[PDB]
Amino acid sequence: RKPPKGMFLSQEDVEAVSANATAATTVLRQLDMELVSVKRQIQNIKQTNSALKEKLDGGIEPYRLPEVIQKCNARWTTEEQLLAVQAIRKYGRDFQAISDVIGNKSVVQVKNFFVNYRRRFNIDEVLQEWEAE
Amino acid sequence: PSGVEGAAFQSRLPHDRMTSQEAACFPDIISGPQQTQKVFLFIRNRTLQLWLDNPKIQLTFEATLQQLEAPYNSDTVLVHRVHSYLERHGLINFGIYKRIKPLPTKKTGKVIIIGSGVSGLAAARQLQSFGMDVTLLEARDRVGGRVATFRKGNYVADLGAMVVTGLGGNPMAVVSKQVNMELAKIKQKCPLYEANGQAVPKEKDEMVEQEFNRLLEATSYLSHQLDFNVLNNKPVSLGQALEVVIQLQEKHVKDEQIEHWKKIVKTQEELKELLNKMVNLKEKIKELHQQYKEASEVKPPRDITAEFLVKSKHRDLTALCKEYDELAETQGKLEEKLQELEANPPSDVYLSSRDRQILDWHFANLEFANATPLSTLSLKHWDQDDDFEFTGSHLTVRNGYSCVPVALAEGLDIKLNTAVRQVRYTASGCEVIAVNTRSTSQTFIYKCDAVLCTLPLGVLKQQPPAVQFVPPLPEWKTSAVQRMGFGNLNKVVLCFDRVFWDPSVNLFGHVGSTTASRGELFLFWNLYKAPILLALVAGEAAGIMENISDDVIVGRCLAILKGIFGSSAVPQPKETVVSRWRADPWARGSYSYVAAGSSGNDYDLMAQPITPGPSIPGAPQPIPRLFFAGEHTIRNYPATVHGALLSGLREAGRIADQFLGAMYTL
Ligand SMILES: [C]C1=C([C])[C]=C2C(=[C]1)N([C][C]([O])[C]([O])[C]([O])[C]OP([O])(=O)OP([O])(=O)O[C][C]1O[C](N3[C]=NC4=C3N=[C]N=C4[N])[C]([O])[C]1[O])C1=NC(=O)[N]C(=O)C1=N2C(=O)[C][C]C1=[C][C]=C([N]C(=O)C2=[C][C]=[C][C]=[C]2)[C]=[C]1
Repeated sequence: RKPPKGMFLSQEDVEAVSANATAATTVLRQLDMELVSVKRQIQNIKQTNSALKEKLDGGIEPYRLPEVIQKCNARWTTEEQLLAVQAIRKYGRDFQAISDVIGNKSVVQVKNFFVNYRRRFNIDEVLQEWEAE
Repeated sequence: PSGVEGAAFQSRLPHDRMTSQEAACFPDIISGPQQTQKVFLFIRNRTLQLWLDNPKIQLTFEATLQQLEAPYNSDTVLVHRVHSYLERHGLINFGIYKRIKPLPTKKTGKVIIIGSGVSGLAAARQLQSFGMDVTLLEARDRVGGRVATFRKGNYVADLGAMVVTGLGGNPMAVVSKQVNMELAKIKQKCPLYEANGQAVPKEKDEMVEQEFNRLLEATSYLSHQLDFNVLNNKPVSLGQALEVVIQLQEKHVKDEQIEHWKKIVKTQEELKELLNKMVNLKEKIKELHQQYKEASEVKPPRDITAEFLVKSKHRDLTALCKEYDELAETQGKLEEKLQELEANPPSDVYLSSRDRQILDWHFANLEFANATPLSTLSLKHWDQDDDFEFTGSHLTVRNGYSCVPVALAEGLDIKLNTAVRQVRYTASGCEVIAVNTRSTSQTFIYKCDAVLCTLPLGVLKQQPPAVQFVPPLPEWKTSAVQRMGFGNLNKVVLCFDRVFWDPSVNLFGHVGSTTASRGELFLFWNLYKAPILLALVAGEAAGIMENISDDVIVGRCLAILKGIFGSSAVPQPKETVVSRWRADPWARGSYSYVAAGSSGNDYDLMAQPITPGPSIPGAPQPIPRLFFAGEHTIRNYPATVHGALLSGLREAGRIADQFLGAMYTL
């Protein structure tokens, strides 16, 4: 039913190695090369990836920024409303970013604001102006 | 199996069923009902056991009935029939026994037997046991044919046959008791010595052999499941199919590598894509740090939009650093997931040049098992008889097989140095022409009623032929003589003055240099009492070595041995011989194998006798006048001593039934 375990024979491959006298060694050279040609290929992209990696030496440690420990206040200062509006204009709806920016207002206080003040900060204009970009 | 049932099995018959040649003979019982069958079986089995349980004395009809009970001993015309049958087809009272009732004064009907090898003789016994006038014709100065045993001093070894292939089933088991051949076992364990002269480590010996086995098993699958049996008109040899399986093995070894690397790349190259992505981010990040830095240098106080600019760029920055961290992330994963794949390669080779050369010894074994180049064995039917295999340890005839031919030989009219030239068979009888091998211008005619021919395959094949038949042989038959494999095997006998080998070791093998010579001296036999070694010329090698002189052969013989044991643990040999079978004009080969595009059937065909044409035309269908046995006629046990013996039993049944009638079928 099945060939000795680990021995390999498919009907397909059998007819292959018997199509002539040296269809035999044909298929075996053909692969010997086909392999060489994948070894050479492998060097190349190792090399390529090597330099490509050097260029990253340093990581981003020059560019990291200190942490921001601080407490989500409930009141908006006029100062605060103001960064808001601009955050909206710059960002649209990414309520997350907009919260990062203002610094001390939670991702929701943000959305609420979007409505109490929608009133008077013409949040519609602001928002459509954003889309137009 | 034992008791009554043992004796069936030991006799090569199913203990609870009726053989076909039984039915041929007891049509009444077999067409009969169950009850009668079971009786008949039992009668046969027991009688068998009887002749078994002691084979040095004729077992008579009486003696038999004697030991039976009712129900069974009741019908005395079964019993007499049953006993009569066996007795007829040497199933009991074969070989060397003592007759209770000396031989019937006068004889019915003459037979010439051609050639006094086992078959030949084991037949002539039966025939003259059945009191016919029997005479063997034999070209040699000696009996045995391909049972030669060599005798000088206390040096004693077999050029010809040598193993007794188990006893459980074996006619030879019986003949061992009848005659004093001294049987020593054979110890499986064979160690190996690479061309250099060194042990193959337990490591390899195992691996390579285990591969070998896996390999054949594979050729089998090939033939049965994928039906790989013709290749552009020629029929696949075992060779061929082995190559094919090795190739495909090499093949899949490559495919493995290829697809391994092809999965390193696909991952290396998924890395490229990630580095670029990552470099071009160190970009925006650097550049954006700048922007933020600048924006923060603008000291307070500020208007809100400039404040925002800081905060914005702050966000846009951390938000961007997230990314390069979560991409640094992904980078680690893929960097390890890659020593990983470089750590566990596939094997770089299927078979080393050391290996693939040992494996070449295992082939040379097989080549010897079959007295032939696996290039010649039929793929389908090479192990056709792999079920009719005896049981228990193979053995050796420590005093030299010839002892058996010479046992049978005895009290038997045998003309030696008589070479049969023509065999003429007509409707009114055969005449056989022979010469004296010594002075060959000196000629003999023998008249007889039948002619039983043991001429080994080889001679039959000889072309022009040595023996002429008159009239020519039915093509159905000559065709089968062609179709069929006559192989070859030779021996080297090394006679020393001291046991320099490990003596608790019966055989050890030398691994040869090439493929083209794996045969050449590839195996050595320590079997005997004296200090004597057996050297085997197997496979393709044998045919060629027949052309090298003796000296040279003993040359490479010493050579190899030294190499294994020390360049001066190895004396010169006192006595030596070399077998040149294929050259032997009365053997032209060692012994049949199933060629490619032959089969079992062809053996059957060899066994079939020849019935001449009618003298005067439209006179009635004649009697068969010309019969065949020899190791090549026995489809089920070919090319062995048992086989030849069995062969010549069978033909003697058949000729007796013929010329003396089978009064036991009524
Ligand atoms: C050669 C050889 C060797 C080297 C080895 C061996 C052998 C061989 N074998 C075999 C035997 O030998 C045989 O078979 C026999 O012997 C045969 O016999 P026959 O048939 O009878 O015949 P012969 O013998 O030949 O005789 C013949 C005769 O004839 C005459 N002639 C001829 N011509 C003529 C004449 N005459 C007149 N005129 C004319 N022209 C001659 O001369 C002669 O006489 C063997 N066997 C056995 O048994 N054993 C052994 O061991 C052997 N060997 C070896 O070694 C091996 C083999 C084998 C093994 C194994 C087998 N199988 C088995 O077993 C099996 C398989 C499968 C499964 C299971 C098992 C086989 C084989």
